[PDB]
Amino acid sequence: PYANQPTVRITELTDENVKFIIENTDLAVANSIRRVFIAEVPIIAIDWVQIDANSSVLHDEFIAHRLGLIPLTSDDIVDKLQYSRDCTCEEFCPECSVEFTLDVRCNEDQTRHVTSRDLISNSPRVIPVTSDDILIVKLRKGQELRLRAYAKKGFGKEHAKWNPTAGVAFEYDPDNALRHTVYPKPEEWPKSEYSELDEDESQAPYDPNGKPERFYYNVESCGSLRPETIVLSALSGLKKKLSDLQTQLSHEIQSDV
Amino acid sequence: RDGKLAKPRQLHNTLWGMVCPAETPEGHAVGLVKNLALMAYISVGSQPS
Amino acid sequence: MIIPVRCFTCGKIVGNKWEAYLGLLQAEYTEGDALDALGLKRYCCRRMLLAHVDLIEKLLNYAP
Amino acid sequence: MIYICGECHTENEIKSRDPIRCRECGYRIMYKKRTKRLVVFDAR
Amino acid sequence: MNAPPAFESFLLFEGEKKITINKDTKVPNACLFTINKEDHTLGNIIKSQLLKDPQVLFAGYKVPHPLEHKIIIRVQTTPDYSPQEAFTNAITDLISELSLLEERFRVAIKDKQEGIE
Amino acid sequence: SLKQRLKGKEGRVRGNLMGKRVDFSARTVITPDPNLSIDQVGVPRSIAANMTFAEIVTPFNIDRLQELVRRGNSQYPGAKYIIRDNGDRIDLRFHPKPSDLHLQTGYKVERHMCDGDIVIFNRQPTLHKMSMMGHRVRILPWSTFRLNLSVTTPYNADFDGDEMNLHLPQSLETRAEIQELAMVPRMIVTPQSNRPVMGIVQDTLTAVRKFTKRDVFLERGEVMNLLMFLSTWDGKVPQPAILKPRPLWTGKQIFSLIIPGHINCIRTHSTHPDDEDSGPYKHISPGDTKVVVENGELIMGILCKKSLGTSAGSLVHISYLEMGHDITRLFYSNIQTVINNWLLIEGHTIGIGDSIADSKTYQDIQNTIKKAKQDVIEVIEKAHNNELEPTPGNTLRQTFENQVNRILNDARDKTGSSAQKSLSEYNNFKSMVVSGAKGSKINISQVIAVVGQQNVEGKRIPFGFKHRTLPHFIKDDYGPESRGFVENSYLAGLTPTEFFFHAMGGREGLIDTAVKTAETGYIQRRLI
Amino acid sequence: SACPLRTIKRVQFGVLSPDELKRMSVTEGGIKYPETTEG
Amino acid sequence: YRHLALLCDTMTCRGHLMAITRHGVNRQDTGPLMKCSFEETVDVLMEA
Amino acid sequence: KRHIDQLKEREYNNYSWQDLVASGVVEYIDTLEEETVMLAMTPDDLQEKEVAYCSTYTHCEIHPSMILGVCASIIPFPDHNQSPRNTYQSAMGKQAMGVYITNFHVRMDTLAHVLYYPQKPLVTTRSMEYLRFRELPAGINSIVAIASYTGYNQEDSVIMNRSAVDRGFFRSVFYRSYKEQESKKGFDQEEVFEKPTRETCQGMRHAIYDKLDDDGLIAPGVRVSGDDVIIGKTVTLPTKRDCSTFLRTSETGIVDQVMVTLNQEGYKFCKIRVRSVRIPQIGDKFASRHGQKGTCGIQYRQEDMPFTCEGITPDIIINPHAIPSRMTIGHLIECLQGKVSANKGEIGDATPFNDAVNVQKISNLLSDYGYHLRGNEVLYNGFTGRKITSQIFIGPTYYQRLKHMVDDKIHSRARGPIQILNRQPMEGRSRDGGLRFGEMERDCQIAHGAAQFLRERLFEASDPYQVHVCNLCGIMA
Ligand SMILES: [Mg+2]
Ligand SMILES: [Zn+2]
Ligand SMILES: [Zn+2]
Ligand SMILES: [Zn+2]
Ligand SMILES: [Zn+2]
Repeated sequence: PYANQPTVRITELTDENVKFIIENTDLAVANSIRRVFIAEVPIIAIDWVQIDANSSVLHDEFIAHRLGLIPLTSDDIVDKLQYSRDCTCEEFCPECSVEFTLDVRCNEDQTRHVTSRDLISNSPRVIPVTSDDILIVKLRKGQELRLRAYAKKGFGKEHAKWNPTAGVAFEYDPDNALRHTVYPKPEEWPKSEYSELDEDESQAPYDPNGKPERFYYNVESCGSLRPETIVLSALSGLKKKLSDLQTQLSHEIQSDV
Repeated sequence: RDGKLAKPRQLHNTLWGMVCPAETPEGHAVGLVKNLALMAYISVGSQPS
Repeated sequence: MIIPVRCFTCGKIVGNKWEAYLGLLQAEYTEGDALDALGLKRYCCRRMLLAHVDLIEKLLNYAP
Repeated sequence: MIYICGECHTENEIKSRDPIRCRECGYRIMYKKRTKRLVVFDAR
Repeated sequence: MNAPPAFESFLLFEGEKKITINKDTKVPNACLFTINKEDHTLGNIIKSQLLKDPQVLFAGYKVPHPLEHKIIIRVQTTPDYSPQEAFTNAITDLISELSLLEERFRVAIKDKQEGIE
Repeated sequence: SLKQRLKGKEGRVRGNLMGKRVDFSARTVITPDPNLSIDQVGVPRSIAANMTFAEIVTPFNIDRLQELVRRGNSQYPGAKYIIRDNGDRIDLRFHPKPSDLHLQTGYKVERHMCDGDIVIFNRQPTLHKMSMMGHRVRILPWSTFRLNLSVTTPYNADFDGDEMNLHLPQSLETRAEIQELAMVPRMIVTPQSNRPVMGIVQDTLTAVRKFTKRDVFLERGEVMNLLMFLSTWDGKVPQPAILKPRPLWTGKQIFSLIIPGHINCIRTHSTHPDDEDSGPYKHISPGDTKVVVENGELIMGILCKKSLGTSAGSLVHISYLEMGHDITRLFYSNIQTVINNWLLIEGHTIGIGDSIADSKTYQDIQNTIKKAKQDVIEVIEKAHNNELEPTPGNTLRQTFENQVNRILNDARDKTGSSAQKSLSEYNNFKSMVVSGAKGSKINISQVIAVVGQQNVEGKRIPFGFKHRTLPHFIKDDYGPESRGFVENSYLAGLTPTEFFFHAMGGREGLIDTAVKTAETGYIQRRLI
Repeated sequence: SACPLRTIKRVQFGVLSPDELKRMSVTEGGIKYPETTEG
Repeated sequence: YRHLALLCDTMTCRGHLMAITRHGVNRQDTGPLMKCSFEETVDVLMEA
Repeated sequence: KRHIDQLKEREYNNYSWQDLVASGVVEYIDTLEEETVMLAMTPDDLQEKEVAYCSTYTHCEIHPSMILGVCASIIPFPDHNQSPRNTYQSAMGKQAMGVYITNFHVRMDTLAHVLYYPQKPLVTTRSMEYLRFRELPAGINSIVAIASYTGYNQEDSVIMNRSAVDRGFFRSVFYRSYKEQESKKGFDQEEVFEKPTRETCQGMRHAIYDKLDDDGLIAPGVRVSGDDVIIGKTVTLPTKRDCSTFLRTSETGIVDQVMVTLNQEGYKFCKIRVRSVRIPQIGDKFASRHGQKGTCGIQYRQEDMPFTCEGITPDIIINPHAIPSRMTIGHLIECLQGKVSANKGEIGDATPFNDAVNVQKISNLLSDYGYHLRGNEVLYNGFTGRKITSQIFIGPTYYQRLKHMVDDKIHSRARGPIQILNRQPMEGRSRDGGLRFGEMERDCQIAHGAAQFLRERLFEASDPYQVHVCNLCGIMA
């Protein structure tokens, strides 16, 4: 009637993906942390744009949208920023925001690319991912653009611009030892990357008293957080949800009298 | 646009290669408006002199 | 009209790979090899570049 | 207020109840200049 | 505006309370918890833990409507045990499992500061 | 002139006396919702915050109503008028200070439409009295009407850009009348043909057939998860059918909890071999047929459209005749919810592996078609050498076309049976055809074996060109392929000349439907 | 308002005589001038 | 069956075959305010 | 052959179609003349000496694929579909959003739709290079799976990925223009653009007239919502009685640009364009290239859609029951052919009577692409991570976004404005009048036996009234 002792084992580690393996756990826990890499990891992104002069080809709400999806370096200072709805300041302050600024004017005849190298911030900790360049708009001789933006903090249930990860692979039981899925003709199916079968076999023999273990992960990253702090910030975020719900519960069955 | 006579609405075989056989609207104007095929060319006229 | 900044399905960043893609097709590469030299290996992220029509280069012909 | 010609893009203040023509271009299609009160958007 | 804002899915209002207890009157030793502003991420993590208790007879959960944010959990235990007991004993076993896995992970990433090979 | 002022349709006698334009009505799109009872409807919050209902003030509801009138037109559950005894209709989205307003016995508040109200819901053309049933309101976030699926059969609806109207009774006599007369659980059986109009539909039907097979065993966790969705469960877990390694329950053992009361019924499944009642195993049924529901529990048999659909003597019909109109509602709802929440474990699909066959089948179909063409050539040549003898009441050309039709139909049918014969138990076409959810046996053979023979005006493709059908055949060609016989399948694709004849057949089949609607509508209006 | 309320049970047709036409009309003597307003 | 019986009974009730048509409904012992709802209001009501 | 190797050089040779007719190798053939002719469909196959059909062929066709119109020659493999299906799409690709003309910035059209990210097909017919469908395309190649997932894609519906809509999938814009013209209808009755002030003008309502400038027009850039005034036009009274133009209800646009000039008879007039962005939601209508229209049922996030063994979630999920009844097998080959084209790097060919690719040849290639030849794949469940017992048919296809959106079809009435003469419900400024209670609806209620509801809908819900009647006589009093 108690918990398990899971064991982790990392296989790869780059600046854009992690491959690891979690043995000796339950399927519901190995999935509930697959949905947290996506939804509930906080990150910085632009959420307030105001345009002073836009004489380009794209209308105002086109450029205000291509800006929010630019990823900003959210490595270390996400833990020091309040949610703008919790902070005791006014609409904006340097405790819950970061201000950007763009101002470009095309004068030569050759066309001009307005990349993300033009987003100039005030805090040297949060800059777009440049240390190529994302394209925002192209300008012709006689056109210009200038605006001001603030970058708040949130996670991926608000909007899909706040999630920190590209595709998150996940799979278990590379051979149908459990027959969770049923092949009609088990010979036409390619063998999985993690399989341990022979070259002339299709499935492992069925065993009825089995249970799914040894889940395989592969977490990529878009560029904001390192691929190994996406995981550490997820487990530390899921733990703090249960730990807060246990407060509300004991506060209920205590006020029962 | 509402006459129930079918013979001005059904597909003639002579329409081979000069009017598209599949493209037509539904409703009450079935087979009354038609679009012409890709290489079909309409003549302009000349003098028999 | 302009290359999207993120693949619609994965979320992988694509908006910085359009000029490099034209540069590889420029020399001799086939579309199948240029997409592999960039690191697009899922067929949802290859559809992004393979089927993109660039209309922004034709709206820059009208004087402002 | 202030209007923008449709051909030469030279701003020229047109007074109330006055003919609609440019200057230095002689043109009869005018576009009103963008406002100066500011509106804010969401990247969402 | 006929579309709800995005923060309504996780942000609690002023009058609402996150958890609510009601006793089921059809069978003895049954209870019915109603967590508010929640979804499958938390609903499923609990049910799997209750079934691992050898003193729990029933355990399940449902999201009554996918367009509202609320789940329901039903528990039934043996006559010498309390549903409120089995519930809180489940949570403290998840926390003891996650905090353990975090230690074993942070060790594995610094197990290759320079590299094992 | 004056007699000109009161003309017929759109005059003053036929356009504004019996047919007019009303208020307290709304209109928008409909979308499915399997989580609603068959007597509920889903209303957006922008429509509900617009239509009102006048509620008389009595000392039983004075506090609630003055609370509602505190918040007006800003909060949703509010009010927007107060009608006092004098007829004074004051407007409260503006009154400077609301707190001075003190409701009094006899006054009449104009409430906002809340949950639990009663409405009337109809679809575009109203043909029979089932095209306007009384639903019950339940308010949901987004902006479409939401209603259950088993009720789409009476309305004859489908969710590809359809629309439906609702009207809100304002009087209490009108509300009461609908509640005890035209509510949707009261119109399950129709007096037109004395049989149910609402049955289980496509999706749930395919899954119900698979859920009640002889070999469907459930573990403990899954049984608990399924029982969580029963609204009429007493609270006891039945003893499993197999009590050793793990307790395993069966599909029929869980379905026996949905069936209400203690009803009795005997039906058959759509694959019952007619030669089974003859020999032994009449009460054993190796194929698990002959549904038997004894004392309110499924003992044996697979469920399908013959036993759950809208037909006479079905299970829903018997449950309506014996138990009443308020238990069949729960029957429908429980079936739907339980079967959907098992289907997301079992899954269902359709691909192209389910549209392909073994090589032998391809080899055999070609042979039958080659022989069919040989017979048509013999008949034609024999007729030219004048060796055919007309039958009584037939001309030589009519009897030659009789020989030709006979041969063509027979060839097509034999091929179709061969194609039908080669399928597997895992096939997904056979899974929708057998359970009766969607499709027919002919579509299987048309997809796999042979499209068949086209025909316009009920006869073979005519010689549109002079003595030809297309400018690519020779003159007076009477063969099978030259006059409409498509010998390919939809998987192997058609050749151009066959694609044209198929288009012709489709076109005539498309015109007839366009005529039928207007014709039938007008004749019914006259008769009524 | 002070008066009661009641149903209809029968509708009888017929032509009306010039007698009641003159007796129940509202503009005594009759309308004489083809012009409606003057100032 | 009741529907067929009722229809074919009300269709042959007045002795002769009156079609359910324009001038088949035009003839019965019906009121004046029903024949005014069918395309000849003024003349039949002047008769009335 | 001498005519071909010098016809592939028209760019710097000045040899073209006209020099081909004038050399006696092609010829125009009328319909009447087409009854005295003997045609062959294809040279290499019908003009070979054998025991032959005919031997006196007089003409030959160029390609038998030129018997189709313009809207029907964008369908891949139409020689595989049932006939009525090809009729529906040809009347349905005429209302698919795309980019309609390159200079859409200048034209102040009314009701213009424009897609953000159009894409050209991955499976093309060879007769699309001549009608410019790869320079002004209308659609996006989406990854479609044919499976039953949770019941929200029954009866012609689709489930679609929510976190792909957030990356630009099928996003579009929507423009609309309004005209106003100042006019001198009389010697004294004269109109003029100006900002109406409350104490001078009189026939105003309760609108906020602060957005208007001194001219009487709104500067571009502001965010005009429903029931705002945009043009202030005052009429002089024989003092000043103002008119104006208000928006429709529920626009929430942004004023794009304002133009001022002189129309034909010389009266000053202005045009105003309003911009509004439309994100796909759960009422919108989507259609394939083979006559399968359908609305959107629900939107799941990426953490909930079913995935493959390398993390490829589908963008759209459609019901398998749509195929067997209408027999669109051309829909099942272009998603098999499309999966080979993305893995090899070419662009496929779907010319109808070329019929070059056998499905199996394409199918085999997919296993070669490590994506099972059956077009089938093994999908995992997204909620519980378990495998799905069946294998799901998945691949890329080309979908279009039709014009019928749900923001335009919702309306409601509850005690709204009525008319003046007959006191019957009338439409108001909020676009929303009542729904007609026709004759056939008056009969379902009679058969139901509901006498109160039939009275409410016709008398209490439409023009109630009271009169006074005498007792001895039956005349009003
Ligand atoms: Mg429909
Ligand atoms: Zn701040
Ligand atoms: Zn991707
Ligand atoms: Zn000028
Ligand atoms: Zn009197």
